Amino acid sequence: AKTRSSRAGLQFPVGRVHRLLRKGNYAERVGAGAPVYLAAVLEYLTAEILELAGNAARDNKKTRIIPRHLQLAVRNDEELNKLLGRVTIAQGGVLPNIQSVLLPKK
Amino acid sequence: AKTRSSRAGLQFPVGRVHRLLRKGNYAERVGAGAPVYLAAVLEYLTAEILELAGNAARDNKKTRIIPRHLQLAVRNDEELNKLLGRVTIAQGGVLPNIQSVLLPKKT
Amino acid sequence: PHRYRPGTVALREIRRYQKSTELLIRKLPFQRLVREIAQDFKTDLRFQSSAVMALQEASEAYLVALFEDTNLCAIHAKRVTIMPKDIQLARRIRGERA
Amino acid sequence: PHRYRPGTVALREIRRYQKSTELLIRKLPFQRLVREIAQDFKTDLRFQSSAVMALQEASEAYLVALFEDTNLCAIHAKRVTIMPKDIQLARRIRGERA
Amino acid sequence: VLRDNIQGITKPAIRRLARRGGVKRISGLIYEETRGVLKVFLENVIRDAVTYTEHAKRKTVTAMDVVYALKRQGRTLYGFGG
Amino acid sequence: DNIQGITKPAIRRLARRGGVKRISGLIYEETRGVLKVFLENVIRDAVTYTEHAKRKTVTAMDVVYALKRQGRTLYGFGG
Amino acid sequence: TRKESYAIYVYKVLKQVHPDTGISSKAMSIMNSFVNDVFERIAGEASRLAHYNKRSTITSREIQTAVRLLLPGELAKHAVSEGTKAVTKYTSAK
Amino acid sequence: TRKESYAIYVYKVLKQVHPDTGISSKAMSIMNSFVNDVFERIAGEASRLAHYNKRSTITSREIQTAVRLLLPGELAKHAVSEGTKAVTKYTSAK
DNA sequence: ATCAATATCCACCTGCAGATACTACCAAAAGTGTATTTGGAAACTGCTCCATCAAAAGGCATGTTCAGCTGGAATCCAGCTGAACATGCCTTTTGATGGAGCAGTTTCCAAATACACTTTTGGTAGTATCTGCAGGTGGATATTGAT
DNA sequence: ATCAATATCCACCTGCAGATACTACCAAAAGTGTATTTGGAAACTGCTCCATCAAAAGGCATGTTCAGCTGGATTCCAGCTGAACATGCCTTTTGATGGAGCAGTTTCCAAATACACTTTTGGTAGTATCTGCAGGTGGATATTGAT
Repeated sequence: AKTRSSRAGLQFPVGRVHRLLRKGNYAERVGAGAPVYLAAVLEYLTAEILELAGNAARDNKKTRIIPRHLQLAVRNDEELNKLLGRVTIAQGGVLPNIQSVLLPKK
Repeated sequence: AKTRSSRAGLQFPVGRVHRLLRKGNYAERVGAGAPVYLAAVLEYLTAEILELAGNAARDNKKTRIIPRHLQLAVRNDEELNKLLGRVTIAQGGVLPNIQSVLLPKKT
Repeated sequence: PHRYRPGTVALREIRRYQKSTELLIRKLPFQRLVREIAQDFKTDLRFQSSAVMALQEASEAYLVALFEDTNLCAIHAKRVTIMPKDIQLARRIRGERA
Repeated sequence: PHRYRPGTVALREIRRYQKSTELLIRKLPFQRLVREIAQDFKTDLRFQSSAVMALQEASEAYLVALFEDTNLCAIHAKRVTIMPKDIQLARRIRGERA
Repeated sequence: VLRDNIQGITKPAIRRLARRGGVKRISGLIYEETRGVLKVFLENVIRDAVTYTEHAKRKTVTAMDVVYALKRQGRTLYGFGG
Repeated sequence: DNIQGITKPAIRRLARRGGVKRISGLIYEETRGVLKVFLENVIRDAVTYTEHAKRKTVTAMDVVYALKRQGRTLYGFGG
Repeated sequence: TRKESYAIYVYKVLKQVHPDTGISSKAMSIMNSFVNDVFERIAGEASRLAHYNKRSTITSREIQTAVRLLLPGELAKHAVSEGTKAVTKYTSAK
Repeated sequence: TRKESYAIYVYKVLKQVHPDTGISSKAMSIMNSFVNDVFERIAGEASRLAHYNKRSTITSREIQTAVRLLLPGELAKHAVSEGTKAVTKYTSAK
């Protein structure tokens, strides 16, 4: 017996997503393509964030992705930043930003 | 055979509210006490806004509550204003309000 | 000839428009704008009239509420004349463009 | 007798705290504040350590972002010194106020 | 052929809205500023409304699609079945 | 008092992370007051979820759910 | 084919609070959106509350907690009374 | 009692994207919250979509419209692409 | 203060869009009565983890002195923006017409629920070892600021 | 432009908190085969209502003139807020020791679901008749601004 994830060619657990859609009371029924589609959309977004967080980890001479790296990856990306606009990432800090009028007159 | 609303001493339809809770997929089961309670809350809230709107309709020498009256009654009430803080009542307009500094002369 | 001083009519107008609820943007012009923007998204669309009216009630309530916040930013700047920067400051704080 | 000019060290601090993520309010003092407030809704409550830490991370992130908005309102007013009215204006526009 | 209808949002109509918003004095650049702001607001709402329309396989935008689009944006509207 | 336990230096460090350079003396009391309204709102909700579950211990999850319905979603503490 | 609304019930309550006052259809439409909106928000809170507690049933209790979560201080205190009251009455009738 | 989490499937995706990069427990906890959050936002919108159209089934179509409604421009285009892809590849397999 | 040009208020009132009244029909809603199924309260309680307490360590907060420099008050003035006016466009409106397309009734099978069975798995636990990097030491070098 | 005082950066190092790893146990979970049921696409189409066209018209937009007064620029100085200390109060680490109570397991019964009928009702379609108030009219009061 081969798993549903393996068939759809995914890492995320298609069977779990299906089970979760059902026990969530989203609808009376849940077509079979739905947990596949959704599982892949979740994997992708995970890949997009881990890809950028990873770069951030590189740019900081580090190999281990920490909350800081996830915050920099999200706030420096226009789309991810919007999608997570009302979200607070614990121990993320903020982007280095100083209003120009506050800088020395030179 | 009385209606569940009369059994509860309510005007709002308990049978309907119980029915809507099921078709909205909120949980696998809906206890018979849920719609009774919820129908009471809806009625009370409806009563509260109608009370105030009816008064706003009197202050403007009107017999019929129109949308402006509902807006006046919600804006002028701190709590109904909080509960409907992200709501737009069509044809409601706004509350007469002019920032002080915009007024003429001094003293 | 009689002439009201600058600002008197503006105030007369505020009391006037704050007292009424009718829509302030012309009907048909607003309808062409909606059909233009929608068309640029999907050709061959039709609109229930109430759908157009719904958007006009939402847009105007949004603009009025926006001008209130804008007016407060101007007053904060010790002005009584709103400018693009005020609108921009309100939209930024509102998180419409943080 | 060395002495840095007003603003140089403050600016130096902005750069320092914007690079780190550690919480900035002392923990025990915060925990006390939390327990006191809750005591007002329900007596004899216990708090998971992770619960308190969740409140803190949420509160600081909230205050920090509010200072960003506040700072923009002070700057809007052509100042570099944030004041209560800047906080009020920011909260009012966010809808957390009026 | 629909072109430049954003200009249908006239200076007087924008002044009136400002008046209801409690505004006394308007700078000359506010009119273009407001048209730009309105257009973005309508693009976002119509985009969602039309998306609800297509999903239902209709060619007609209903008052409800609009009402549902508005609620997603946190602009709940009362009075149109919505 | 406790709210007064949130020291000036800490409110200053907070402002710094928020990019603030100069701070008026009235800010410290303003802030404390704002912080208290924030925590009362969030805790009021967490405790409500706590009582509903018939517990006497506020859990991280209770807080996270409170934050989510206040539109302040928080990642990292479960949920 | 059938289109339900709270019109007949809004109206009954209207005559209780204001015997000689009417309501325009446009205002009634708004009242109807209001009742639906609050209903959904309340059932939504309850729904989630139930799930957060691995409960598959939404009883008057979840409804009560939702109300406390959703309404401002004073509207909640009264809503809770009316509800508890309607449930107590209902319970002793059958 | 067991406590599920998306941690393992996250780590798997991590090593594909950055084979020589690790992730801290706290960062993993953040990624789990993220996956749970997007799942709920996505499922919830599909829910409403089905309801609005008087449908009792959430198909891959509702998940698609939900994704278009929820995600920003490009993120949306690609997610749709990945989505269609996995559903196609899944069908072309006994 | 006096006065005159206008806006504002309101009583009086007519026309009518919209609200109110009623009989009719009826399909979906809502209630009654059983038989059948089970969610979750209730009591007992093992184990996790929260509340405490000892308690130097010393870090970080507080009180103070000094003066740099920012905020707020005052002054001047170019020209932006409001008020009023003339002109006449185009939105609003009353109203009919075709027909697109939304929506109702129905026929019907691809697809989902419902189980029962078998098999695979990811989470909990230990037990033991491995390592990315926070944190400390130097020493170079840039930044800040007085001259 | 020079030059002392500090901060900031960096290359290197070591210890440990926490990430990695092999083994093992196991209940819940995921896949599979079979029987039964149904959601909702299809096809046909009744019928609502959207897009158009027509026309008369005056409400209202556009464009210009003009000057009141607001915003912008500039100057000025009182005093607040930052920097730098000297001081010492209490946050912080943490080790550990009761024990609260969260969470797992077993019961078992009020309450929910399923199911078959009967009675009730809100919504709708067809006409038909009131009524609150919008909007016009005329004239008395109130507001505003020049003198």
